[PDB]
Amino acid sequence: QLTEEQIAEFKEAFALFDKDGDGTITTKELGTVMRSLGQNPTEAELQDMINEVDADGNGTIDFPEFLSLMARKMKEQDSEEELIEAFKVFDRDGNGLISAAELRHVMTNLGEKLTDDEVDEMIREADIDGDGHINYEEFVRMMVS
Ligand SMILES: [Ca+2]
Ligand SMILES: [Ca+2]
Ligand SMILES: [Ca+2]
Ligand SMILES: [Ca+2]
Ligand SMILES: [Ca+2]
Repeated sequence: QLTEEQIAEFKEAFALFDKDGDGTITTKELGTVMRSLGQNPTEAELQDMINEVDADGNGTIDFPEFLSLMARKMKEQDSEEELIEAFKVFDRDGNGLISAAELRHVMTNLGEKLTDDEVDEMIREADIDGDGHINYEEFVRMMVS
């Protein structure tokens, strides 16, 4: 599951939030960290964040709860990573929109020599805002479906 070095790294991350070293992260402590990073959530917002991680409902996050998170977040991060990178490759000019011309060039590079009407159908299927291009959200929604 985890090496001793992985555990030590995630103990150091936990310690950032567990200000007082009691083995738990409270809403106040999460707020202190958030504030240090430029965001000033309310108590209600902090409670929602704790509730999302607090598997036993005792009101605080312990080390085991924080390991189970962080392994959920990191996997989400690695998926994300990928869809991203792909996307930036299809988006040949980097403007945040995959055009029909871009999609055609990268499909040819993937071995598929497509017509304009084939690529336009691919975009129409995925296009939500109707601009005839694919943005990242459209791209993700179509990949994960
Ligand atoms: Ca604490
Ligand atoms: Ca707020
Ligand atoms: Ca708990
Ligand atoms: Ca583009
Ligand atoms: Ca679009």
